[PDB]
Amino acid sequence: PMVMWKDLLTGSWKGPDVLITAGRGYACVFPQDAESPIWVPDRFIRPFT
Amino acid sequence: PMVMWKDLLTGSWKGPDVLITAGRGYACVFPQDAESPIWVPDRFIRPFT
Amino acid sequence: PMVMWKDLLTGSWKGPDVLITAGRGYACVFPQDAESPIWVPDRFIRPFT
Amino acid sequence: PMVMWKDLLTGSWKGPDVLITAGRGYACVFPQDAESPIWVPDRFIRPFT
Amino acid sequence: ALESAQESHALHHQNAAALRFQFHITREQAREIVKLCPNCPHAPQLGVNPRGLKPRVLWQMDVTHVSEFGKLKYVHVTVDTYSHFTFATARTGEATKDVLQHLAQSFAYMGIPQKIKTDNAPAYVSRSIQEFLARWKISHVTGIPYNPQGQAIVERTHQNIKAQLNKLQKAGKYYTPHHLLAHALFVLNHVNMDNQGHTAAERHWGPISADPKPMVMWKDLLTGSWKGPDVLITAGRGYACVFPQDAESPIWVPDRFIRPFT
Amino acid sequence: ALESAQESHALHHQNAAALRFQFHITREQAREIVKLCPNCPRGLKPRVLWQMDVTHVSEFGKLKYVHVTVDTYSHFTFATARTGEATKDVLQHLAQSFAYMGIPQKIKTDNAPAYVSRSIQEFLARWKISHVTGIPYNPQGQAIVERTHQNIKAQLNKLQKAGKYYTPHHLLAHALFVLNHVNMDNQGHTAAERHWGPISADPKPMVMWKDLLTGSWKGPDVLITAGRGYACVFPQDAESPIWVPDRFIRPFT
Amino acid sequence: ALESAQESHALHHQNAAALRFQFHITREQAREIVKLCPNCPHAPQLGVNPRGLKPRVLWQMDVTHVSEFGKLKYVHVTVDTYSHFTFATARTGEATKDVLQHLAQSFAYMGIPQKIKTDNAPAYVSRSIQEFLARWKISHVTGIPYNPQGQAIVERTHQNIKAQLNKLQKAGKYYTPHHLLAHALFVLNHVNMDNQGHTAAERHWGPISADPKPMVMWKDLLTGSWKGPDVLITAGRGYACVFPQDAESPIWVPDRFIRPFT
Amino acid sequence: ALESAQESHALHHQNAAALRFQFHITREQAREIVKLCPNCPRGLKPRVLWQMDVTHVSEFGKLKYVHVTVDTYSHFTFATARTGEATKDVLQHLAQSFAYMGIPQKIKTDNAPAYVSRSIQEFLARWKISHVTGIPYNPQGQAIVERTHQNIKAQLNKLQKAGKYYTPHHLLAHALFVLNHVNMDNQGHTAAERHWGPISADPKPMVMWKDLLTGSWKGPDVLITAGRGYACVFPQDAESPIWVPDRFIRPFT
DNA sequence: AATGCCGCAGTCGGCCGACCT
DNA sequence: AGGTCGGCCGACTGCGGCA
DNA sequence: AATGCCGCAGTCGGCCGACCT
DNA sequence: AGGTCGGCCGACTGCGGCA
Ligand SMILES: [Zn+2]
Ligand SMILES: [Zn+2]
Ligand SMILES: [Zn+2]
Ligand SMILES: [Zn+2]
Repeated sequence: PMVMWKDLLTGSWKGPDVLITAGRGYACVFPQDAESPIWVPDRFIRPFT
Repeated sequence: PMVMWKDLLTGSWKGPDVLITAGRGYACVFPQDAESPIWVPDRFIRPFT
Repeated sequence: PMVMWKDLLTGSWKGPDVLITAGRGYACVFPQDAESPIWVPDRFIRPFT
Repeated sequence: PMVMWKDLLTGSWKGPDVLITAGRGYACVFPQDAESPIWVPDRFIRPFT
Repeated sequence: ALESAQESHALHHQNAAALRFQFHITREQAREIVKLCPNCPHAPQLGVNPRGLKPRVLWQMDVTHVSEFGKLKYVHVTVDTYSHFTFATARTGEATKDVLQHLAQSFAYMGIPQKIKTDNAPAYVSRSIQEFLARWKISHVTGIPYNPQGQAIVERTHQNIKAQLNKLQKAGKYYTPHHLLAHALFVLNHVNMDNQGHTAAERHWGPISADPKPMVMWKDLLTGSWKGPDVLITAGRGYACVFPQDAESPIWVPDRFIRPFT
Repeated sequence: ALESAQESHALHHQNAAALRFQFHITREQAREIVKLCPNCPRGLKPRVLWQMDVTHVSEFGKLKYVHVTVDTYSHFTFATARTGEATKDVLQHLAQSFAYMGIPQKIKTDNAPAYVSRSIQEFLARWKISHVTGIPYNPQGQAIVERTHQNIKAQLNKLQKAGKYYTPHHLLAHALFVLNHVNMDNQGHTAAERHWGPISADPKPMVMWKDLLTGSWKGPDVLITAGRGYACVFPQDAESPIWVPDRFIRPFT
Repeated sequence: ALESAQESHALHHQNAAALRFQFHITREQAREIVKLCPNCPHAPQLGVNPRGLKPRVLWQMDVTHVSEFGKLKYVHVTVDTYSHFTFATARTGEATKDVLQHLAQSFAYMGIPQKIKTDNAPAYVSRSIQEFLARWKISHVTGIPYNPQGQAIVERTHQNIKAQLNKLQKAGKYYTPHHLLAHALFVLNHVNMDNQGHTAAERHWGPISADPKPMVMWKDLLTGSWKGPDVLITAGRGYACVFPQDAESPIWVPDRFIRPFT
Repeated sequence: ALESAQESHALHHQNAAALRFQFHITREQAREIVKLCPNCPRGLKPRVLWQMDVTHVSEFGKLKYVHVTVDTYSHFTFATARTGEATKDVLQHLAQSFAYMGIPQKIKTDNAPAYVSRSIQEFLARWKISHVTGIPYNPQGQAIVERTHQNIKAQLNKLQKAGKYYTPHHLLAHALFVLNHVNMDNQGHTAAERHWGPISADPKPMVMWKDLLTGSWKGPDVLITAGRGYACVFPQDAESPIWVPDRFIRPFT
């Protein structure tokens, strides 16, 4: 599965990207483009496709 | 798992079929129909009965 | 003009007496009692009857 | 009558000051310290005394 | 007594609630104690930005900064406040002639108002603008300096235009900045339909129509009292308009001052 | 009143119809105002078939390529003083005409490359606009563009007595404004009005309004509402509705 | 059909409402058409910052910048998330020893938690801090980097502290910055009373006076379904907590996911 | 378990009572833990009468002027290592004691100028604190401060085996923490606890908790709620309440 | 001298169609 | 033929963020 | 690797006291 | 003695702005 997601740090809107997990106020995204998993608030996650 | 969902595009109940995951009130439905995964709003989910 | 107001400090109706002005739901009550003008919430105003 | 009032331009909170008028979303404050009348919106006015 | 409540308040600036329990006083007594505190500095809906009663009455105008096009960022925007009919011109500045360019175009695009409201920029204050207004016979409101809400209709419109431009730019390439902009304007007034099934253009120049309205009680903040009841002209998200037989002019207030009369 | 009729005539030079409908001028008097001026000698639905053409306003000399789109129904004229006859110049004009006029069902152009391009055909497909080839030239289509070009130029000529424009676009836009929003037909309607098409079987009542400031009936004006012995009418040039004791109102039929 | 609705949407990015009327489709169909727009882009209440279930469980800590005192602007702040019991230390920096100073003081002032949450600053990440946590046996949460809401309790507290310091400074002169601060802390926990008639200190060290609670339906966003009904533990402005027999741990959610069961 | 009892003893050096109440240690064993350690040899309401005193902790030498305030009820000790005995030093200390302890009904000091100042008297009026003049010396009041100073110093001496403090304040604060929040009396209560005064006729039921992970009874623990055949109890060191089948719960009396 | 707004996309309640009784 | 239920659709609402 | 908050000060509805019937 | 009304008070809500 995949999602869209806001870059909490710079504010730039990112995605679509590799959805790893989510729930209870959080989400995890992780492309192999990234060095490590993207751990963000679920308020910035949109249900891509 | 095998859950049925209202076809967001026609209204017909589809499945029950391969649900991949869920979160934030959505259900990422995605069987072998590679055309698109579908995050279906939870209210339209009716698990295999 | 001569209007009566609930004593915001004791609850007793005071006056009717010299109202200077009003606006935004308040009534600036101010007779010769130089101790303080009083913007009384409109709901506590009862004009001379 | 007198009121407190926020400096719309710099954001500094001003007052207490000379109330000239008010109503329908607007107000006027005008000390002789000022060159001309202070025309501000009701939303920044507090019922001083 | 209250004197000691005030004393304690002056000393520690004690919470009104605490004062109630400590001094065995009412909430309202406690509220006055803290209200009279000059050292103790809340902003609920109060005013409202009014609008025209029919198309071509009151327009609102301001500019923005669409950095995407460099110098062309100076987009001039005019909106019919009644119908929310929008118009924009990507100029390369804010010169008198850029204002006038936009205006000329807006006269062809929108038509002609009875009055127009702008901000307090010199671009509108200038005698040359006032001259133009005198020639075309249009009233000019500048609003309160530094209060962006005087231009709230066009600012909200700017959000819409911006978003529209973003979507459309992502959708493909355009020959010019104006090609994109025109596409957006087209959509905003002729494609984008409201919840009544009508377009902005349609509202701007549609058939004269009106629906019957109920009487409501109307609170006048200058008297602190409920007046009427009388037939409400209109309303929308957060606002309402009424014009009584005994009133001098139409009354625009927030809709929280409306109490539907039985 | 007619002093200001003359004033606005000097400013825009609108026709006799517009002058008299606004100021209640004797048709003859309105014509007098005009002749004394130093520069003043289809289907059933709008947005269906548009007539396209391009001219050469030498007065500009650079923007002379004025692209023109005319609603064959209302005769509404939209024009863009372009720098050439490229397919992109056409498309740019077209995009602008969408903003001003909207999207038609079909458009009639000539057979120039400026319209032929498949990229344009693509756009026509995108906007579901059927193309009329312009091959069947005749006095109807010709009169549409001929009258249009003459009318445009006439207004532009009128504005040569007030050459206070910075660009050709300031000039043209002003002209187009008058042409579509100021000048009136014999029924008092404008080209824009007709183009828009709000004119239909309007069920709203109109009343004669005794303007008590004059002691006489004006209008008829569209009535908005009524109650408690007064009627709320909203006149053309009024800024707001006016409550008037019912006895001074005359339901107009 | 929907194909042409999508076509037009792709072309102009037409309003879902407009699509409904233009193509004679349902709202939800129109909504999906616009939802699938890759070039098109709302943030309702979703997450919630949870808190301790009793005093001395979860604390929250961060710093602020009270520029009034120059170097002393580095005020370290710790709050008991259960009782909202606050503590602050005006230090001249964010060194290990300044963090520690505050901590030492907060151990004497507040006591000791099971766990504490800070932001992701190096001032807390440092091994030496991690050592202190090992010495004192306290769990450490850092939250998501750059998301200020992870420290929302103390940030909200900072507003209160700031305001308290302001009104007290207006009230007179103080011997030291600490004189002022201590006065503020005094008020915040021992003077300022809540709407239940209790002080923050009182709540912090008061005995667990538990009240009986009703059963509610609880929506789990990971299943998209209503569960229970079961007894709600607590709630407040915008939030709620429930802990079912079949649950692994206490559940903190926004109170819009609560539906009181009859 | 006792290994960590010993660990925390090394860290804080809490008394035998604290050790055994937390770890369920034989009183004798708890005393053994203590003796083997290299540095371990009123009215009815709190916040009423406080005992004030100042000492000279030469170990600091600059902050040696430790101002001390003791709740005569709970024997809670608050202290501020000041740089002198000025009236402002006293007031600064006092302000800090308000934050930690609160405001009393009266405070007993000696007759030093450090307390005499009318500015202090003013402050006492502001806070309605009656002043006990402390003119006579009395073994009772003397024992309060004597025991206090000895206890403070004892803890400070204990912490000399782990002199890893940046300031005297880091050291003292740590000491005070242990003195008021860690050490327990014969009933398992702390000075802070007593100072606070939450202890009263607590109507809440406690239950024995069969901790099924061990298969044994723990507590008794304060019961929070119950339903559907399970009870929700929340133990001292538990992070959260625990649902346990009623049959494994014993209403404790 | 005048004064916040409105689209998004969820969410609730009601009206009507279909189907069970 | 009347009653029960789903669903189908309008109506209304928290939210952010333009200056 | 976890997740907005809560005081201000208005505003509404309800409960109870006083006084009229 | 019961009914009507004021008022007296708790409870709930839009708002802003902390980072
Ligand atoms: Zn105060
Ligand atoms: Zn003329
Ligand atoms: Zn789109
Ligand atoms: Zn020891």
